[PDB]
Amino acid sequence: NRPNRLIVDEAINEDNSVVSLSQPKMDELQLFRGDTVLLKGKKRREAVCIVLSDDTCSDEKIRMNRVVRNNLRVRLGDVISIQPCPDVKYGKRIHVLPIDDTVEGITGNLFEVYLKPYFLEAYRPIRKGDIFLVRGGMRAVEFKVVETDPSPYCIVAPDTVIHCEGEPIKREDEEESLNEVGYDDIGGCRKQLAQIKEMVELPLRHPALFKAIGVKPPRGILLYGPPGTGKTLIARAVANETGAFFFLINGPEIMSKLAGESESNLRKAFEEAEKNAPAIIFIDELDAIAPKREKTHGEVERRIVSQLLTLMDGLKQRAHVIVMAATNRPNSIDPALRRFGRFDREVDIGIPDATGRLEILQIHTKNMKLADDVDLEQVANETHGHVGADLAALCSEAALQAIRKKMDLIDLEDETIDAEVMNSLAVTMDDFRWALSQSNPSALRETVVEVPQVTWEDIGGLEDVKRELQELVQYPVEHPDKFLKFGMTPSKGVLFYGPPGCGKTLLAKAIANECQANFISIKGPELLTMWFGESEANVREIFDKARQAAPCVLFFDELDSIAKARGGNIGNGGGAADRVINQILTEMDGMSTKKNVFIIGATNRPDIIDPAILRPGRLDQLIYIPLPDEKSRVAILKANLRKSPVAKDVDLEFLAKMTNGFSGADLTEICQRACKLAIRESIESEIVPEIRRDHFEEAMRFARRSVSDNDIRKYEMFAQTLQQSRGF
Amino acid sequence: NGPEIMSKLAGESESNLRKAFEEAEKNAPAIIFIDELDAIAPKREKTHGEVERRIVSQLLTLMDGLKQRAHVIVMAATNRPNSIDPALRRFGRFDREVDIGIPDATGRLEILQIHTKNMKLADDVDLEQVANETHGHVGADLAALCSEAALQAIRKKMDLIDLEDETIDAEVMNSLAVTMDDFRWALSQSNPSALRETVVEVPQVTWEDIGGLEDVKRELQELVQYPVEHPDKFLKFGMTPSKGVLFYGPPGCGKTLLAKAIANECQANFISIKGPELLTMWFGESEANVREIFDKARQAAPCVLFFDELDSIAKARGGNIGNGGGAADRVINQILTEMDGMSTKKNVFIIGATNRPDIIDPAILRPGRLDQLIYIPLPDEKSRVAILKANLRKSPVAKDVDLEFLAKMTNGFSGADLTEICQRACKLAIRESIESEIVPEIRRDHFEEAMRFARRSVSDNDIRKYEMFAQTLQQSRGF
Ligand SMILES: Nc1ncnc2c1ncn2[C@@H]1O[C@H](COP(=O)(O)OP(=O)(O)OP(O)(O)=S)[C@@H](O)[C@H]1O
Ligand SMILES: Nc1ncnc2c1ncn2[C@@H]1O[C@H](COP(=O)(O)OP(=O)(O)OP(O)(O)=S)[C@@H](O)[C@H]1O
Ligand SMILES: Nc1ncnc2c1ncn2[C@@H]1O[C@H](COP(=O)(O)OP(=O)(O)OP(O)(O)=S)[C@@H](O)[C@H]1O
Ligand SMILES: [Mg+2]
Ligand SMILES: [Mg+2]
Ligand SMILES: [Mg+2]
Repeated sequence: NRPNRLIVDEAINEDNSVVSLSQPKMDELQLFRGDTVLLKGKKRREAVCIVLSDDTCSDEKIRMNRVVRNNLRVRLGDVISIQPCPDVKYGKRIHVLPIDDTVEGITGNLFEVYLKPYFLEAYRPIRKGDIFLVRGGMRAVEFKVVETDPSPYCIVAPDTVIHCEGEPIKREDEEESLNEVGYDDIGGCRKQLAQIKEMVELPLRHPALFKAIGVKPPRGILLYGPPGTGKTLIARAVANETGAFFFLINGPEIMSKLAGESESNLRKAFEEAEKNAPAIIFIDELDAIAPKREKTHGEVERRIVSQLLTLMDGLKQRAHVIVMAATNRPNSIDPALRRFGRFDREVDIGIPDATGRLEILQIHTKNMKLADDVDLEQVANETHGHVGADLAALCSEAALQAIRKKMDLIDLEDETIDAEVMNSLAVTMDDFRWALSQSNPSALRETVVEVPQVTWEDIGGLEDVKRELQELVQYPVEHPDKFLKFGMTPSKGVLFYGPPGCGKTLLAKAIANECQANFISIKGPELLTMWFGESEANVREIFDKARQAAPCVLFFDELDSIAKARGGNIGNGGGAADRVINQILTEMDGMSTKKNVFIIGATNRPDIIDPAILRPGRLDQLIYIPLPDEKSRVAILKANLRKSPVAKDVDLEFLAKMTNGFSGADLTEICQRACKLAIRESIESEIVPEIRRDHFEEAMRFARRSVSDNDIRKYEMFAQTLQQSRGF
Repeated sequence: NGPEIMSKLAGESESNLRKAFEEAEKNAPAIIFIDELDAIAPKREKTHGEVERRIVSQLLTLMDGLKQRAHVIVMAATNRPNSIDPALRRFGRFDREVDIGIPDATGRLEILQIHTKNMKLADDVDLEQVANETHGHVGADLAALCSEAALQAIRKKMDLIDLEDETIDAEVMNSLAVTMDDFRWALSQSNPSALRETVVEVPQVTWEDIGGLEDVKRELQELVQYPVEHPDKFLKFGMTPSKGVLFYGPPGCGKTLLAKAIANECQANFISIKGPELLTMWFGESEANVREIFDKARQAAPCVLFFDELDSIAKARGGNIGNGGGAADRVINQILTEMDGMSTKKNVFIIGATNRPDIIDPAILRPGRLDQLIYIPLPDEKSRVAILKANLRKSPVAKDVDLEFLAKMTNGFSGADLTEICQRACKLAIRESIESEIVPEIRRDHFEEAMRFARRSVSDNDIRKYEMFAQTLQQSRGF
């Protein structure tokens, strides 16, 4: 019915007004690639734009830029009306004006810096009263045409003239300031944003329908994660991207008040939220006001917690009020809040990965002007423990370093500097390198949940175990139909055992990568150092974090360190299977099979592994990784020498047949030593850039075997008899 | 409401409690419900403000001043019963305690029906399957799951059908139906709250899931079913039934399955406490949780309390000798105390299982604690056929598969080993199907290939040692 209603969501083209459609859509509306289109919105106002031909987006969804959502007064998920007008329209005179909210502190002719390299070679349309934003001069200005030839009858053409005024127009309250945070201002959290949208937009955008349908809304969203991960940013963006009244409660600000006055503040907050339409209450830093009532001193604090619980419980569905809260210490929150009816939805705003932090870097540098040598992808790769706040600080420091080299070379001593020199200020990759040099990552200690970068190509040989890992991991998650047809429940666990340096860690990471599943690595020393504080909840938290990351692989590396805590099965006579390992067994037994969490254990001490690991249902797929044979050694050398300029005379299979008892680590050490000899040769010759046959000969001269023949025999013995182990 | 009372100022919450009790006494037979009792009445030893202690004392005074003539019944709800001040749980204040435990599969199916009765479900919706697939869910979790499935159904109908009307009519609401895929999606995104909680239920495994072991099945029937089904014979002959059984033998021979199956046949509640669970609850030095296990078994009578993987417990300090000190410590002494402190007339039966009879501490084996020593050996040739048949019930096995051929080709294999063989053959069949897609019957060739890599999980020396302990384990104690 009425094939002209289009559903609106956030766009993917990071530019000015360019709408994107789906495969049935350009055929249904018979519109071409570079077509001028007219968009019709609510409140009797219009927008003219350019279509973008997209097919692999969805079945029916248009993609709308935040620049032109405000031109139509339409928000996310709203319905829009469209009308193709494939007529070329050229404007003669456009009377254009800035706004005195984003142009303060900037003087001169802002057109030669903003509107010149934004108009030409674009051919974009302009309508009456359109607020379009141009980024430049390490800042962003939204801009307003106020007078021109009849609307729209305007696209960007060279015959369109420009004129400087210097008189910005005041911003009325009818339109929303684009400088405010939106969904385009968050990077690295799209799954979490998707969950937040699914929980929030329907109750708020459609309150009457939701109330009439009589179903429970999620009213207890609790955002949590490490500090500086965008929790406040996400909450304020969700507030802005919906037409919901937003009341903010600050933990410290509430607790700074006198006794009996903070309770009044909470009551007034909830009363105002109930009064003012669908609304969002955001309690930032919830742990400030609501710590655990068992661990707290003053009775005023306990009254605060009880008052918050009462207000949460007295929140009815008829109120159409959604309460979000943010805390970076979710375990310090009083448990009564995290129950049903108060805070039942929990969203983990985790540390961004490499792609996510690259997106954050782009979001923070979009206003900045970067030199051509700036590789934001490289910066994202080189930043590991950084969070969104860390990346914003890094970008700010790089910008300030660039300024420091331009405030002295160019005397910027003028009181209010113009943009004619601000564009000349550019941030080089060296500035980013310097900023990265002086930067303290906050989330270094945090566990990493990401898809690892290592592929099968980084692993030499081991084809059989690659196939077995594929069958054990990929097939249950890719073809559940076969498993349910044949009735067999997939095994949830694999134990890697064998001599050291044979690729046990690489195999787990690579099988994580091929499935494109999240990977969590918990090393034995990490467990033994978290447990020394007698914190039984952190090992539980590891399995919890793996649960929300499904499909995920939970890899316990270096189990030998765990099994060597008290020596082993005998050890001092008492069992080294204690502390964490019993809790690990309990967590393995307490996780459902239908969950896509796969557990992999690795150890190079199969003698002292406790039998309870090997029980069916915990880790019963015993995979033995042996020393590489002659062909696997060639493969390992090829994999390790991918990044090095190896000379053509190097005979890799000669090295493979000259190394017999060497592991993958030993061959990597040989390659590293030969590369280091090449580096030394280059250094000496400076006072050639190809690692040669002679370097490998010299490295092989000092090459050493890290696995004994007795060790090989014992590993082969355990390779045959480790299923027995348990029992005696 | 606990928090609502505690949110008031000092001296005003006491007034609220007094007014509540006065109104209840005034208005006929009445019920006072104190929701979240732990909010207002924590342990007076562990509390800070004197206002809170006055609140607790006022509640105690009001409970004690409640006369029979008042016809007032006070109910209270708490999810932390052990945090309640002990003075409240005594006679005259709160003497009746009801444990609203986690629902089982049938109960959670009933909850799903109660929450979906208003909803319109498609014909593919199998609420029984959803109940089976939800384990740690409680009634609130199931209500949330149903609500999320309904909202997922709406999301696929608010866009396909423009429901943009302000007040939608029912002529299209009926057209909105919740499919089994919506329930599957909701179950995919759902966090069960009671995953860590102990499960008290009748297990699903029957005798048909166990191959062979007919003699131990009969012995378990005599030990468990007869005392609870025919007490008259036992009182006629004057013998008190033994309250305990210890399962010992090589690993993977069905010790867990036997306990669960004997629980199922009696239709009795089953509680499984594994050794690692005990060793991880005890690391917090919580001596009350192991007591709580026996308590929970007491209200679940007739119940079977199964302690699985006692080898892990006995390996905490190595064993009887171990490091020289005794590995019988921590939980095991409290387990012995709890076993000795439970009345015989209670229908709680205790079963222990271990595959390390060498390091089991003798105090377990004392008459009155676990004196029925049942040895589960490796399956023999016919029991292997039975085990293979039991494991292949759910798989489409081809007719050419010779099960007794596999049984006679496997000699030292346990039930776990045969299950591993079946799983490997099934996985080869899955691989064949995957390859052929780019037939739906596990064949003789698959079993041949699986048997090619089949492995024996019990050594001949282990078999000899288990046979030695099968004959001499009653001795054990003494030296
Ligand atoms: N994911 C992100 N995407 C973009 N910018 C981000 C992101 N995370 C943080 N930032 C930036 O870093 C700033 C840090 O503020 P927030 O992360 O919102 O504070 P927070 O997340 O509540 O952490 P707290 O308050 O210290 S516990 C934000 O204002 C953004 O400028
Ligand atoms: N099959 C292999 N192919 C390529 N490189 C390998 C291989 N095996 C080992 N290496 C190298 O040796 C390093 C150690 O590999 P790991 O996966 O950690 O092996 P491991 O079995 O965990 O033994 P350790 O204790 O980690 S040295 C890798 O980072 C590689 O540089
Ligand atoms: N008699 C049997 N009949 C059928 N399946 C069996 C039998 N014995 C063992 N199995 C299989 O092996 C698995 C383990 O059985 P359990 O009852 O756990 O034996 P167990 O003596 O407790 O030894 P573990 O330590 O649990 S492997 C079961 O889940 C079945 O798949
Ligand atoms: Mg914040
Ligand atoms: Mg490693
Ligand atoms: Mg078992």
